[PDB]
Amino acid sequence: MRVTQKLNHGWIFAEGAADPATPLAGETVTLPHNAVDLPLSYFDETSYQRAFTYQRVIAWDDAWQGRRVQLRFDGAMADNVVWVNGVQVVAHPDGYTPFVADLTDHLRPGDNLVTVRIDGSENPAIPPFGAQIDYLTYAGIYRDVWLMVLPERHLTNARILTPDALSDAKTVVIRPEVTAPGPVRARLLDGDREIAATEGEGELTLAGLTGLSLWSTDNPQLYTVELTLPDSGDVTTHRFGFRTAEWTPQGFLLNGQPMKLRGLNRHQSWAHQGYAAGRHAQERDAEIVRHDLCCNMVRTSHYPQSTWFLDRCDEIGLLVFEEIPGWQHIGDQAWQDRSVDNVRAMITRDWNHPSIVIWGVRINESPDNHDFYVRTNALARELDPTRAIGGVRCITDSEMLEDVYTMNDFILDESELPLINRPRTALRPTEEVTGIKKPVPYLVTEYNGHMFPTKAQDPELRQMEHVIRHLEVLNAAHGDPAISGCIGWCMFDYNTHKDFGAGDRICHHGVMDIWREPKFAAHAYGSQKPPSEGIVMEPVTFWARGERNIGGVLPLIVLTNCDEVEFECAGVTRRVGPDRERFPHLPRPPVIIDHRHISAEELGQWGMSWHPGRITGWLNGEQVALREYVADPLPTTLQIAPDRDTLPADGDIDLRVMLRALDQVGNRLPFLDAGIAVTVDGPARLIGPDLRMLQGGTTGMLLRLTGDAGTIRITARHPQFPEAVATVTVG
Amino acid sequence: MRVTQKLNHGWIFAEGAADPATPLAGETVTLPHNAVDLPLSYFDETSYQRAFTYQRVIAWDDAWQGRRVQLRFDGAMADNVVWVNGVQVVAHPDGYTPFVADLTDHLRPGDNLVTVRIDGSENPAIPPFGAQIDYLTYAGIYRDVWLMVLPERHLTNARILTPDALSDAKTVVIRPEVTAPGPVRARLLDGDREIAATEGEGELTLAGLTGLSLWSTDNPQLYTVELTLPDSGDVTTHRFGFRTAEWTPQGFLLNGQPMKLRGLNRHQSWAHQGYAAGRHAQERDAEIVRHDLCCNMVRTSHYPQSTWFLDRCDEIGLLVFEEIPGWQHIGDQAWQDRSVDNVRAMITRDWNHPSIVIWGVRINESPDNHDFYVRTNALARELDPTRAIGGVRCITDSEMLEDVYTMNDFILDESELPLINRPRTALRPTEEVTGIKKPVPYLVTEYNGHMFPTKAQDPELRQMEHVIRHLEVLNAAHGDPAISGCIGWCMFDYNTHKDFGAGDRICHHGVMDIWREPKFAAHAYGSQKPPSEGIVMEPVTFWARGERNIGGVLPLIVLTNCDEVEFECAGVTRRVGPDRERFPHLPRPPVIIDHRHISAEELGQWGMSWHPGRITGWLNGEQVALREYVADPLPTTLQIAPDRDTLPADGDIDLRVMLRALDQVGNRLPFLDAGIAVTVDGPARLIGPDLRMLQGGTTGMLLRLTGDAGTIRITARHPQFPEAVATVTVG
Repeated sequence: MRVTQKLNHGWIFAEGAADPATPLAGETVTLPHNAVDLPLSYFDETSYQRAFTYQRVIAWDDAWQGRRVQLRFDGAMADNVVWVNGVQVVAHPDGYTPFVADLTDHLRPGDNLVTVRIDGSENPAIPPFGAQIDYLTYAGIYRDVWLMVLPERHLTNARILTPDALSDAKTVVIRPEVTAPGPVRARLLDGDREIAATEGEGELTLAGLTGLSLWSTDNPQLYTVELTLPDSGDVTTHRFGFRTAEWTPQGFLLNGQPMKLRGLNRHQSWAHQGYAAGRHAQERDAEIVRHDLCCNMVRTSHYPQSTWFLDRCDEIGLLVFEEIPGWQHIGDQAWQDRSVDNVRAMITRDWNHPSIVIWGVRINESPDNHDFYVRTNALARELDPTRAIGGVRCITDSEMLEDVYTMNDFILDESELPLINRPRTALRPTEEVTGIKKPVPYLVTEYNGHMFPTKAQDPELRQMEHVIRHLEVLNAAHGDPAISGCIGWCMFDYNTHKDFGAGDRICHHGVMDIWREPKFAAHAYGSQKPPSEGIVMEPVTFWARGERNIGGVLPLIVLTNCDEVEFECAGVTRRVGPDRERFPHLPRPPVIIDHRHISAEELGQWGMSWHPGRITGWLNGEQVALREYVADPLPTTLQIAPDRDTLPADGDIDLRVMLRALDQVGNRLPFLDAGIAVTVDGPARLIGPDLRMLQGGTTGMLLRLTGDAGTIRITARHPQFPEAVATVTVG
Repeated sequence: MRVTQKLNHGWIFAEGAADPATPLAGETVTLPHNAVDLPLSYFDETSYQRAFTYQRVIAWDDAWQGRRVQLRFDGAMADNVVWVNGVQVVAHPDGYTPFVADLTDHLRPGDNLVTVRIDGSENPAIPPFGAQIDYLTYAGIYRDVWLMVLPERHLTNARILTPDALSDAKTVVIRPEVTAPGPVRARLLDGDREIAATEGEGELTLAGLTGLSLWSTDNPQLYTVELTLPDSGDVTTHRFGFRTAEWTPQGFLLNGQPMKLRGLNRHQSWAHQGYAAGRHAQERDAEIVRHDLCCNMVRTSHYPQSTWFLDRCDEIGLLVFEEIPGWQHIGDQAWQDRSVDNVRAMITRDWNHPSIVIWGVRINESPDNHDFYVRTNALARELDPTRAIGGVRCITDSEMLEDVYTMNDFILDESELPLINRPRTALRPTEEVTGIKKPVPYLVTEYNGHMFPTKAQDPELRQMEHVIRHLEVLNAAHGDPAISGCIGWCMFDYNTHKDFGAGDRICHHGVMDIWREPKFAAHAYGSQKPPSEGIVMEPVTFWARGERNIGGVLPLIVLTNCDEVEFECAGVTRRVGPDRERFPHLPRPPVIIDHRHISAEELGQWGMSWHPGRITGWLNGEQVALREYVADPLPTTLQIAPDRDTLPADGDIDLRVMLRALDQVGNRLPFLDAGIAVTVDGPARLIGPDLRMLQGGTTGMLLRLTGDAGTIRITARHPQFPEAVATVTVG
């Protein structure tokens, strides 16, 4: 019988490279941990590019007698090396992938020193390093660490295969990985109900399984396989689901039904704390892509991400594209060996996730490299023949060793350039890009991003064009039968190197800001929701007379899953439907109100007084949404909106809390350049500065819980607002 | 002998309409004073629209026996009624013109109580109120007050005329204005040196004056006429200059010489404090228009402004266009009666200023109104035959009662509107605008503004366009001989009503921010100076890789008076001349570095790293300007730049201090959203909040001197910057 327990609490952290065998002097920390907390903007991204040292005292326990004692590290950036009483026991250069330190043969009857040395240097021998990167990797032991006490003969892994999953009688085939020969018993479980069982050395089959359900994006049905070694007592469980995912030239199909893919790329970074955000924060990103942004797919730009994120995609029905750590650069032979190791470590950890339906085996936006990618493609196919292979490029006529030509197409809008005769084009035709006459599976894996940076507080007009651009691409993808779908660049604004973004160490490419608060472009994606799952209706306006050139709010884009939208202003009521002429292939084309529906004269257009407005959403002639705008917004409410009011007593939790400066009818004050002064008491600490800058009228913060019970109290203050307080009960 | 003391110290201010006879509880204030200080943005502009009360206690003095004792109010907003010991002595509704309380007959020994009641209400009977106004009027006794002790026979005004001013033997004609007939003596002075003298019962003439100099924009030579009543002892001085300013259909002639006019509109408001800013600040405004922006004309948008401002223009060679209070709205017969009185008050106050070369006698941008405008036209030409009459409109075919058709032409850029055929045009031709066959003097008095709002921190591509549009209109005005010149909307970002602006109570129309710190566009104006007056070279860029769509910084606009600019980055070195083809008519066309000079293909050599750059300005073969840009800007210097290092102990001074967030090569961090914690120590209070929010990487503040001597010590703090300290010695 094994015992696993999270061992994040009680580490000691210090700058530099300390003697592994002596007690370390430094601060007590709770993992996940980021070595150097950064400002939001305009910082020296090399500040973390240096060595750090962590240490854990682990008392010997007599209940471990004759058992293996291991530490699993779920991830650390980077160049990791681990010592146990001064003796080195593993070293693992990669920053995105797990590694195990077997302590067993080096433990002594009292306290034991486990020392971990890391370095965040951009070491050219460790992918993705070697040159430029349009993201930051930070540093720290930014993922969980687990103390595992195992019987000698124990499970290290298992693979669950679902041959012929679309059948009324299903089959589960399981291939355990064990440390020595002997029986393995399996139980198929539906939560707590035992479906079937089998015992055997070798491959274990359960067949003739009736009444089970398919995993899909709508019904995320999961089952568990419990594995037991009857001789050693060991037990492990692996969730999977039953599902099929085929990339055919006619399109992507899920469980045999066609599905047009609609996704965003998502980094694993946050402001200030880098990658060191725990289970709860990881799970929240998944939920936001899936629900708020109503995507059926996410891409792990540009590395293996957290098991918590992937588990959460399993539990809520979000398809995943996961790739090896990369950003354009291909190092030497040895570098490529490590990239090939990365492929193995990515797929062996993640092969049971029904959410994962495609592997990225090229370095993102690399040039071609025949002998390198022959290797990555071969290895992926051997380790997992059940999923398609992709690998992201931004060039035409690329050598297609993989199953899907996964392409970043940035043609929108090149026609701005000076000697470009070609008209504004949202997406290229597949034959042009691939160079292959024969139809091949094809997925656009990024678009927009750097082609159209749009900051949270940028002008209404610019944000309109940003909205339009996500809409155009999504529409061209839904309209081209040869395009399996499209994945926008990108979910949120992210910190980058001095070589990218706006000089501020930020790429303003998100449809959401860096706190994952929507900008207007977000509801382009969210508005594709079916109405049964929620009404979305967001006008693309701040409702100010002279924000825009000339004045007025026409043309007004309304992002919505309503069948028609009503406009009331200045005694004019006008009902308008979704703009199908313009976005004919969108599931939920937006409503655009303009000169065709209302004239200048009607609204006293540029006849001096600014009026309030009301915008109502209609579904089958029934009013389902209402958005008011006042002519005269004034600071009315400083809203503190934590993602939860209640939390357990758990020091892994990073609680997101948004601050929004709101007028008399609850709209944000977009151009209020201001610091919200924040204090936090209770069992949690504020991450980042004490003063929070509004951008586009909102900003956000994460509060890392300490793990004690108590009440968190959040005070936010600004001289134009009433003092605002919020509490979250913990434990 | 008169005595005149400035009486701004020791007033009592209170909210509400108190009993005038009784002693007032309230706070002690030193005028200029603003009744309700406002936040920067998003505030209730109705909050000053109510009654307030001011009280001064005045000791009777035995030295005042026989004489008149008067208070001169230079301006107060609004609906002013003054009481002495409870008896009303004067009512003056207008908020921009002086008024006199004669206290003589209602004094008593000991303390006398002078009470002023004001009301900030937009009273529809008092111009410019009645409807919408794209500016705020605030409230308070926002200009100087003067205690005057005067012989019963005393001067009240005087008109200096300079007939035949271009002659070598010049002529000064004086028309004193006195309480009763009698002798008046006149000395003409150059500073302290007497030129001539004369005496008479009527109009006084000083003729055959040789060796004197004309007032121009290049040589603002002023003279003084001292008047003495020899019987009563009264003395007054009046400052003037010799210049001719003729408005012909061929254009504007100053001193017989052509001058294309290049100007900006300028308001008298500051953030927080409204209009209540003293002499130093009024002067600083004129200085920035004339030197920093190299304008030759300023228009007083939209009301008579401070004598300190006009006086300063007389001293620095800045032409003035001044008009009566107004914004679009024309009220009823009684309202028009007041606007006629307003014409008189302005012209009889200002008729000796050589800086003022045209009067605006229409309500800014009103419809025509024959009866009203016949009256203002006639009264003005009757008070002042010497200057041309203008009257700002924004309609074509307006009834021209005035000498100059003063047009706000917002044709740029209407092609934006969906139902407009007509191609993008900078200015309309004059005959299309006047509807008059024959040629008439014509001046563009506004352009751009609300047609293209641009905030300080708006995207680089947006500031480029902002720059361009200011250039196209300047270029167009310079190029058309039927256009005497143009004045831009506007010098700085100004607070406004709910009806206007971006929702935030700001119209982002300035070529400078509300602190009069320049945006990129300011350099369109500033670069027009001859380089003998200072080198300008301002590239329109933040030099970030991914700020613009796609990336990079071409096309690069460099605003300069250099004859060549050199660009240098990563092995690309190019010297480029001014784009005379695009801007044939500008005195200093900018350099534009685009695809003609550097190619797209060439830029690929840069590779994927972002590279520092170096822009150099060249004049007759010599390097006369350098601007560097780093690739990795970092917080280096939190610069505190006061306007002056030393100052007299003068309680009227509002000192402007700028705050700039600077990188290693001294460039602003344009997208650093931060609050700068400010501490002002010593003989001066900080106006507005003590946490100053950067916008475009700069912000500003005004410090009101107490009037004690000593050292102003300014500390500016931010966690990313080293602490900064500036000192200003006050004595």
